[PDB]
Amino acid sequence: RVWNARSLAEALSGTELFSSGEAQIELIEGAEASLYVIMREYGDLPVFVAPQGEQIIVEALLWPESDVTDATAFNEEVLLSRQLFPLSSIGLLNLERCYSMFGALSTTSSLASVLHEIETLAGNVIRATEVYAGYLKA
Amino acid sequence: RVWNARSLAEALSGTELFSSGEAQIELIEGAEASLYVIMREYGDLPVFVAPQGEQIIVEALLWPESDVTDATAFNEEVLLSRQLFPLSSIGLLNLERCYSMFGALSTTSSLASVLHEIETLAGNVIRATEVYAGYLKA
Repeated sequence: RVWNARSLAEALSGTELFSSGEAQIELIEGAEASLYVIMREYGDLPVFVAPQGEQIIVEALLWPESDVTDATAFNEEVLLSRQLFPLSSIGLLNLERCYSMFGALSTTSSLASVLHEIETLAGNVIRATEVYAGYLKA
Repeated sequence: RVWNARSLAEALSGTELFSSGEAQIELIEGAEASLYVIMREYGDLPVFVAPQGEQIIVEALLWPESDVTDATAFNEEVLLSRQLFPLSSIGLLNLERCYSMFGALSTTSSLASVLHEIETLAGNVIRATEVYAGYLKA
């Protein structure tokens, strides 16, 4: 009737991307489980997958705020270039502050939609470093 | 086999929100059509709905960049508060620069998902003025 970390992890495990080992599930058992996806073909990029009532959040880390030469100019450029990355947008997090790439989809989206979002966010993260490299230090 | 402005406008027209007059379709005929949704219950807030290959874009205007007291501080706050608005994120556009609220969903999403995104984005726009008012001039 709606996704939870456990049910979503099971569904994802049965897809080709995971059955083939190109990605793997890391479900953290606890009070309420936390789902992580490791994109093996993106250098083991970990992706956080969390249902949250009004949306399913899919998030990955970009680079620390310290790696940005001009945070002021980069912030404005981020808001001007939403078009650059389909289905996901860049954010700022706290622990040192880090730039993230998050996607959001309906709490009742299909498995294919959730899968597509994860795959797209991973590709977007690599694309961010490729299209924003000029703003980085080294 | 995938949404276009015309087919999406037809589907939306048959939903309760539009059959009741609480929202209405404004499809601009031309070379390739452009779809707009007027949220009558949000002060006739116009919403742009456009399919674009890798995503369906849903966008509305927030306020001109001139209405923001400290664009530098507001930009950083926007990136820190993604959680504030589910399913949509804030951006910057050009004609004078204006702050926008855009949502993105799969090119094959269900009508209910597209409808939910539009409704949520409208509510988010009102919420943005309510939660960010301190950053505005008057």
